[PDB]
Amino acid sequence: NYNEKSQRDFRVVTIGYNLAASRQDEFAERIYPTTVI
Amino acid sequence: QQLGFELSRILKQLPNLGGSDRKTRAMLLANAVALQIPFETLLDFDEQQDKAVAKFKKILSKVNENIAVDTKLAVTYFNNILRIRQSLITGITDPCLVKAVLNDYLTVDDVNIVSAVVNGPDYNRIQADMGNALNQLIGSID
Amino acid sequence: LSRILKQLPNLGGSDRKTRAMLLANAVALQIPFETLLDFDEQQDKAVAKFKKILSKVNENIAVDTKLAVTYFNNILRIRQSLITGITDPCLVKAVLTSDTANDYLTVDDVNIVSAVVNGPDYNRIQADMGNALNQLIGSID
Amino acid sequence: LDHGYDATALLETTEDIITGELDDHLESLSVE
Amino acid sequence: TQVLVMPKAVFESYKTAGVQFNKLLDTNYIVSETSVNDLAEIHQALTAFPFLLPEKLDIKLAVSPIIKVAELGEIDGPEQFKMKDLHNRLESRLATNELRDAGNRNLVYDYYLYPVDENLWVAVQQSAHIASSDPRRVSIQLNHTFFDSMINEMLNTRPRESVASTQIFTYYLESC
Repeated sequence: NYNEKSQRDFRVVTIGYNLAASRQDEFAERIYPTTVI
Repeated sequence: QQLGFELSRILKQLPNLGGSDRKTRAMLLANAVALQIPFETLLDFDEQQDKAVAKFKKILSKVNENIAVDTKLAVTYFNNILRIRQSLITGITDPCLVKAVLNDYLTVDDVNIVSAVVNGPDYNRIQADMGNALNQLIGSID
Repeated sequence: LSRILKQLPNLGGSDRKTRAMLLANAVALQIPFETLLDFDEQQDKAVAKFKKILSKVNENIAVDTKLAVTYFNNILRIRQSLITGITDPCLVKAVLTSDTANDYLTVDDVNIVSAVVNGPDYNRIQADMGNALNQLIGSID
Repeated sequence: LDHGYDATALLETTEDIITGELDDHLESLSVE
Repeated sequence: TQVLVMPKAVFESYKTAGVQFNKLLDTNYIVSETSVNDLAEIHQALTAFPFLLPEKLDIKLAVSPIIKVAELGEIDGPEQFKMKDLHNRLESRLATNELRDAGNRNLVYDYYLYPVDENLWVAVQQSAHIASSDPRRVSIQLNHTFFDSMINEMLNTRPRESVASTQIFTYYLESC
């Protein structure tokens, strides 16, 4: 192998996916304000 | 009344404009919490900041269950307001605070206006000269 | 000493009052309050040193020493409230829109602070959050 | 209920409303 | 490149706020995204940077923002007078800090290198350590992970034989 150029040992970057959404969206919250029962 | 719900209920009362709403919403949470959390006497600023931010982020996690707040922006504001508070307790206290809390009538603007017209030193530059011209005295005595 | 004191513009009869404020800040900057103690032993030491410093006002031009002590004591008590934490909108406003706060905030950050702090209902909303936090800040692990 | 199902007692008292408005106005001044 | 020393507090603000690090050498951008105190602290952190950078490799220490502001306040333009007002605020805030942290005296800082392009080497000034006896040797031993970070990055463009002759390479060897 005269030329040893990286082919498999690539950098792996993980894209985030978890979210902490706020009950019903602000659109729904402004229309239907939340009351805790 | 969980803190996340009570803070959200109150924040809903801010006037709305449009997308600028997240900048003023985040700012108010940063202002209230950064100034409300007590400091622990055994900590230096470095540790007090790490502890205060840890609680601030936990508060946002609870608030974000009710009302949307930009987490990274709110922390940006929180750290800036907290540093101001830390500076005031170790550093110089603005005369507007002595005035606001305590016959005090002539204000700083009143002298900064004259200095600006004559293009001379303002209140803050004079204050810097005072301490500097006093550095030797205080260091010499105890 | 007198070279810089003569830089302060004359303003009515306040010449002896503004320099009293300037001196109180000049000393309070360089005598810190050690967070370790409460407001009796470190307070008395800071005040005692300030009063000793006033012994050299004969080198100055226009210092009201009785008021200068009043300003110095106010600084220490204000610092106590800040260490313990403040919620009163009348003091929170004073802190957020101030000469110190305009140096730690950027121009855009100040514009935002000025939009919330000067709102028509700020004092009411800020007070309500003060109680919401004062009662529940300990619930946050 | 809080007071009772009698529809007459459910009605809010005008004098209490006037007092309440005075109390809420004064509370705001204490905050401000 | 050009090393820009800033306190941890300023660095974390830039990363949290999301300030473009690339344009921190452009005076017109940093003053818009940076507070007056932060700019003064950057100046103070540059003046407390003990290490001599490899000038032979064209690695320079950044000119502090206060100097850049002072220069623009003397150059004709549409913002000259606003920049002069900023300069005055920086001088008063800088003097206020110098009168408060003068007690720091005998200590040395840990530095962390955050490379940004090839024209900016952000150097974060982290926790202080107390060092009165031979603080030069103590600073060298403390900043081991700063020296090897600089070496790793300049070996990306500079020849290895040339880097080996720098004082930064030597400091690494002296540390370990």
